[PDB]
Amino acid sequence: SCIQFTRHASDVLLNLNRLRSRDILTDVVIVVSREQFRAHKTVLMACSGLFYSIFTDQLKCNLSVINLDPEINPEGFCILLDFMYTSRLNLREGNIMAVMATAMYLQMEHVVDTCRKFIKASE
Amino acid sequence: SCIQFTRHASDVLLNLNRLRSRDILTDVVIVVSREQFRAHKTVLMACSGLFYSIFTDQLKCNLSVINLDPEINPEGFCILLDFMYTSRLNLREGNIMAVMATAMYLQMEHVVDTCRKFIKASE
Amino acid sequence: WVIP
Amino acid sequence: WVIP
Ligand SMILES: CSc1ncc(Cl)c(Nc2ccc3c(c2)CC(=O)N3)n1
Ligand SMILES: CSc1ncc(Cl)c(Nc2ccc3c(c2)CC(=O)N3)n1
Ligand SMILES: [Cl-]
Ligand SMILES: [Cl-]
Ligand SMILES: [Cl-]
Ligand SMILES: [Cl-]
Repeated sequence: SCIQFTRHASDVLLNLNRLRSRDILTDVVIVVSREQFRAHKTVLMACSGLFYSIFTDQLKCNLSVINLDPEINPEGFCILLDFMYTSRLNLREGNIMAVMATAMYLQMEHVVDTCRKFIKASE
Repeated sequence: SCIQFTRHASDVLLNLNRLRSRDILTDVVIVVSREQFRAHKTVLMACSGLFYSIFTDQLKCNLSVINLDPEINPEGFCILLDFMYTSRLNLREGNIMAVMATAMYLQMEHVVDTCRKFIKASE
Repeated sequence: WVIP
Repeated sequence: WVIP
């Protein structure tokens, strides 16, 4: 018999992004080919199968620095980190291959799906 | 020129609630008249003006235990903590006064608004 | 607010 | 996915 506030999840995500922009309570640095990205472990886990696996590991859960595979493109990661905190994906002709490869590595199934669809339309 | 995934914010919140239910990466205990509630500081801040103020304080941000005012009802807090992680509010005739008072103290404006409206309809 |  |  609950009532539901339609905008609650969006408002929560908007506030989490405000915390990220002001570097409030960020608890991890993600290193991508020497570029560094500060974030909240819980948000990374909520968006990515890879971060979910990493931060549920009894040893890795306590790390303050995570280094991604050197093949990962920093711009592709940046675009995906922005998507995690906003639901908005900056998908462009020039970045779609790097975004799809990064989303496959991060295990972000819905992003992989839209990249596959956008690539298929151009062929 | 971004595209947007409609269900992303809801899916993020659902995963954050899964983490709460399994007590994964919870970093604070909220004490309410001896009842204890584990949660994520970032989620509490994203939902409540009071927790936002508390965890942005340079001393309180580092506390692992927060004690609420003794007038706060544990059931009213529990219902609001559930709402924070799900967008669902269990508002009932028997709890509406405790839920509204707790939402006013926690500074959860949209919850206060629906409680005022539901009370006004019964008068 | 809605009935979910 | 939509055009926001
Ligand atoms: C599976 S239970 C669960 N519980 C809590 C969390 Cl934080 C979580 N995250 C997560 C797991 C897998 C995937 C994603 C998030 C996005 C995606 O495409 N795959 N999962
Ligand atoms: C105001 S900027 C901002 N930035 C980040 C966060 Cl985490 C935050 N939370 C917050 C503040 C006030 C209120 C709520 C959340 C719910 C409500 O009714 N009032 N606010
Ligand atoms: Cl470390
Ligand atoms: Cl995704
Ligand atoms: Cl403490
Ligand atoms: Cl609210």
